[PDB]
Amino acid sequence: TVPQCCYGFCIDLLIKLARTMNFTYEVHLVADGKFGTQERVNNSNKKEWN
Amino acid sequence: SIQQQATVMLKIMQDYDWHVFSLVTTIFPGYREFISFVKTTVDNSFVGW
Ligand SMILES: *[C@@H]1O[C@H](CO)[C@@H](O)[C@H](O)[C@H]1NC(C)=O
Ligand SMILES: *[C@@H]1O[C@H](CO)[C@@H](O)[C@H](O)[C@H]1NC(C)=O
Repeated sequence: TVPQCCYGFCIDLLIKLARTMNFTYEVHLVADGKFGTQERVNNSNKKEWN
Repeated sequence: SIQQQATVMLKIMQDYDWHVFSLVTTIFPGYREFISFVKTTVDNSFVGW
C-alpha cells in the first residue's frame, strides 16, 4: 500500500467540493482495482458487493 | 432446525417455478425467528430467484 500520485478530472472535482464544503480528501485506490458489483462466491448465502 | 427446513422449503419453491408467496403464521413464539430468516433471505438477491 505504497502512496502513489493520482490526479485528473475527478481529483479536481473533489478539490472543488472540498473547498466548497470544508472537506478533507484521503484519496485511496480500491484494492480490487474494479468498479465492483454483485457476484457469486464460495458459500453463496449472503449478498455482498466488491 | 427451522433455519435449514426454511432453506429446504425455499429450494422446493425454486423448483416447480414458484416465485410469489405469502407468509401465514400464528402467535406461536417460535416463529419470529422463521419470519426474520424469511425476510433476510428475501433481502438476499445476489443469487436465487
Ligand atoms: C449542507 O447544507 C445545509 C443546508 O443548506 C447547510 O446549512 C450546511 O452548511 C451545508 N454543509 C456545509 C458543510 O456547508
Ligand atoms: C470551514 O472551517 C472553518 C474553520 O473550522 C470555518 O471558519 C469556515 O466557516 C468553514 N467553512 C464553512 C463553509 O462552513
